[PDB]
Amino acid sequence: EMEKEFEQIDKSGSWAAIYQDIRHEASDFPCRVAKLPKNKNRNRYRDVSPFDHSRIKLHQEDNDYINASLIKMEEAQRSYILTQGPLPNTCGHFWEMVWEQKSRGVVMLNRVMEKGSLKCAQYWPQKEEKEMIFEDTNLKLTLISEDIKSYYTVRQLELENLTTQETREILHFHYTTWPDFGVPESPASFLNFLFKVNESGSLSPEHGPVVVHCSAGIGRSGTYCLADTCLLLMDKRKDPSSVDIKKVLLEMRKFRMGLIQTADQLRFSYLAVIEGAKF
Ligand SMILES: O=C(O)C(=O)Nc1sc2c(c1C(=O)O)CCNC2
Ligand SMILES: [Cl-]
Ligand SMILES: [Cl-]
Ligand SMILES: [Cl-]
Ligand SMILES: [Cl-]
Repeated sequence: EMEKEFEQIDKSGSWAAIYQDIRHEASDFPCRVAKLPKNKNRNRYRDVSPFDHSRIKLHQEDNDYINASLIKMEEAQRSYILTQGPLPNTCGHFWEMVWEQKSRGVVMLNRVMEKGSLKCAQYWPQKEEKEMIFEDTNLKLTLISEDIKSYYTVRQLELENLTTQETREILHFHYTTWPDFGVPESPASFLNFLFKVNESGSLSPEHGPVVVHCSAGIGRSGTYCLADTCLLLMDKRKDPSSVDIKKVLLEMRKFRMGLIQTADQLRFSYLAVIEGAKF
């Protein structure tokens, strides 16, 4: 039933037109805090900002700002923190947000360098013996182990609040073959990765929201979250065929701008939802 619409859009070739409709209809809320002069160096892209109403606030006293938004999908009963790839000066902020929000999983959908440009700082340690200290936010981060698969990596990190010596296990779910402004190589590989995240226990109701990021926290991250939310809704509605992926995406865009950055990412989200609804 959802693939009938999909086949019609494909036959008509109207993915670009459907996508531009969504861009035209999407919410426009203020981002005054993100645009304050004092926050210029905390934003990776001048055209990608969190709305004031949904931005994550840091709890230490001098500047509360991070480029991160809480997406609260009330009907699907899931919230996500979508954020940009941290900058070299915001890695301490990133881990402070992870600590304060009680998240236990971080989903990374990009590589640190893509097409020869830096897209995200090296915000976690690559070597067990070379831990990272974030002196500004009083946190230490140690690589405990990595489970490296052919197209993604799952890392066990230990995040320690150096003030209290409390430690927490953070799982890092790193999708390494998703090109910027592009799509996964198959719905099956995307779905197997999504299922690994969802079965990991990182998304339990006793924990804070999962953190999802790409370079900007909108294109790949929006594609991931739209598919995950729509699959939750289909497993949750009495009538699963009533799930309208365009309506869901517009709902998500009330909480962060620009979610899904190409018409092919929109097409892929439909495809992943169709394939996953079967499995
Ligand atoms: O990383 C993503 O999937 C993503 O949305 N990236 C985005 S969105 C976006 C940019 C990028 C980028 O990576 O260059 C450049 C500035 N315009 C908006
Ligand atoms: Cl200012
Ligand atoms: Cl700060
Ligand atoms: Cl990388
Ligand atoms: Cl957009």
